[PDB]
Amino acid sequence: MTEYKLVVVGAGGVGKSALTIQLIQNHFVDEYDPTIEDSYRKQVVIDGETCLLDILDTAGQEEYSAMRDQYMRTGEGFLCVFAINNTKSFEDIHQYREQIKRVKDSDDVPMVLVGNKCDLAARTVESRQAQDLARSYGIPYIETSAKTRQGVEDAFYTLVREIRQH
Ligand SMILES: Nc1nc2c(ncn2[C@@H]2O[C@H](COP(=O)(O)OP(=O)(O)NP(=O)(O)O)[C@@H](O)[C@H]2O)c(=O)[nH]1
Ligand SMILES: O[C@@H]1CO[C@@H]2OCC[C@@H]21
Ligand SMILES: O[C@@H]1CO[C@@H]2OCC[C@@H]21
Ligand SMILES: [Ca+2]
Ligand SMILES: [Ca+2]
Ligand SMILES: [Mg+2]
Repeated sequence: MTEYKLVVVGAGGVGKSALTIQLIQNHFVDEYDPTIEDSYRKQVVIDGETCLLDILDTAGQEEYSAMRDQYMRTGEGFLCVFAINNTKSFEDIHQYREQIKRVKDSDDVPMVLVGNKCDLAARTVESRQAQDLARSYGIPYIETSAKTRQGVEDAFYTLVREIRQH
């Protein structure tokens, strides 16, 4: 079996769980229950390949983030998520990327930058800004809405396609 281990990281509240639950379970989580560490598994066909996705949904709240680094170690690719209406979460991305590089002991780790909540209009991070950040990291930028499902499959499948290039 072909298994891809994906890890979703980013600031508290950006929509990591809502994204993962939309992908796996096809509904939108409206309430906010902070995550400690949850895992999901699903068999899917991606570009003609039957594979198993193992997705680790991590804590964004500092308080709930005990041993996050330990969980992240096994990850093969990382979704670095911020929210387009949360400037601080975007500024935080650098820190999440650095943590990933530390945990993996590599500067060559498959990643995708994700700007979530694109259904909302209080945008404070413009597409071009996020494109520029992604470009500096050598990775794709994709916008998503866990609410409408826009971009969700694309974000996760793009991460698999990045893992395949490494
Ligand atoms: N409009 C809109 N709301 C969203 C979107 N994604 C998440 N939300 C909302 O944002 C809140 C937080 O989402 P959640 O997925 O719990 O965030 P998280 O990043 O997993 N948080 P934590 O790090 O604490 O576990 C919830 O109220 C959820 O409905 C989105 O794409 N659009
Ligand atoms: O800030 C609180 C916690 O995260 C949610 O994202 C939108 C605002 C809510
Ligand atoms: O119905 C729309 C799409 O899904 C969201 O759940 C709450 C209502 C929103
Ligand atoms: Ca719901
Ligand atoms: Ca290390
Ligand atoms: Mg969560």
